[PDB]
Amino acid sequence: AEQFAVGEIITDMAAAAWKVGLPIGCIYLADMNSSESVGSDAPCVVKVEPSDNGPLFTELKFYQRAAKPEQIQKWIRTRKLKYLGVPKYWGSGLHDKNGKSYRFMIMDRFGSDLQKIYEANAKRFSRKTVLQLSLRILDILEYIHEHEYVHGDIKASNLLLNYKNPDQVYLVDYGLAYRYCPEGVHKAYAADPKRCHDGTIEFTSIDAHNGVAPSRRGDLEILGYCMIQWLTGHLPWEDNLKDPKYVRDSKIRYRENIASLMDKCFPAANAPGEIAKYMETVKLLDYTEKPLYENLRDILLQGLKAIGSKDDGKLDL
Ligand SMILES: CC(C)CCN1c2nc(Nc3cc(F)c(O)c(F)c3)ncc2N(C)C(=O)[C@@H]1C
Repeated sequence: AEQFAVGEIITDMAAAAWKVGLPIGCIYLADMNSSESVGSDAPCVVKVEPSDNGPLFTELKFYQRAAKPEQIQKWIRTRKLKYLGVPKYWGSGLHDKNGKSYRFMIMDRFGSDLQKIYEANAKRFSRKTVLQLSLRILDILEYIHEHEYVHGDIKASNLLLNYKNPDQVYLVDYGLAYRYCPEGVHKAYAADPKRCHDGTIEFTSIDAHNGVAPSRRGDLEILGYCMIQWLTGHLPWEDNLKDPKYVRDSKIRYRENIASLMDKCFPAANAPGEIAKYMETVKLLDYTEKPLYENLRDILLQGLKAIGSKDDGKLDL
């Protein structure tokens, strides 16, 4: 046992009290302070890292600037959404242990990640599941982009289900999130010297492959590769992950001819029409261009109509 003494009470910077539970890297179950011990049904998690941990500071800044409970609620009301998949930030603080300094952050507790469900379903999601997931991810992306951040690492292991509601998906991990537009000033098309990360090789954007800072189009492109991987179980460059030059070369060539990507990914003739249209729309985006999120959602909604369905918010997992 390190970091915390189990069952101990911790006080955040806003003087809110929390009790620490068992682990579930260094993440523990947590709940509001009370006479009860923290159980397995806990609604919160406490993430703890040394004070000098860069990703936890970055993540904390994202949450403090963009994921305040009320800030998310105002967006849900104005956009008439059922929910928003941005995890709620409950508080943070500093904790000293054995002469060492740590930073902690209280967040929403979630259920399983999509990567596990994906693997348990023989590495496939139905067209209904993919479209319903992507509509919710487009809601998240629009929100974080409108709050000056890009994620840069969208993937099934970073998508968590609501602990009590299996039809609500959340995008997590903002440790390597990037503030692309501080104070409304878009970053230039160049490398960010502070930024060292390039995302997950199989899903990362061409921009990240070219060593430039991630932008909005990059998040949309990553989602495009996720959709293909989910529908088919594969990506064309999957057996060459060790070589980034190869992966970038393939993505670049496939971006030039999306019909060829469709033919490679969906060998038996027809590919779902909305995927090619989505990729073609993302392809038209300039580096600093604001995406037209509603047109991207409209492309996906036509996918739901084609399969005799509608956006009823059912993930079908
Ligand atoms: C982020 C990955 C590593 C998920 C890790 N993760 C869980 N995370 C959360 N909430 C959570 C974790 C975070 F890091 C966050 O930034 C956040 F906003 C929310 N709930 C439940 C679990 N469960 C069941 C697990 O099995 C593991 C430990």
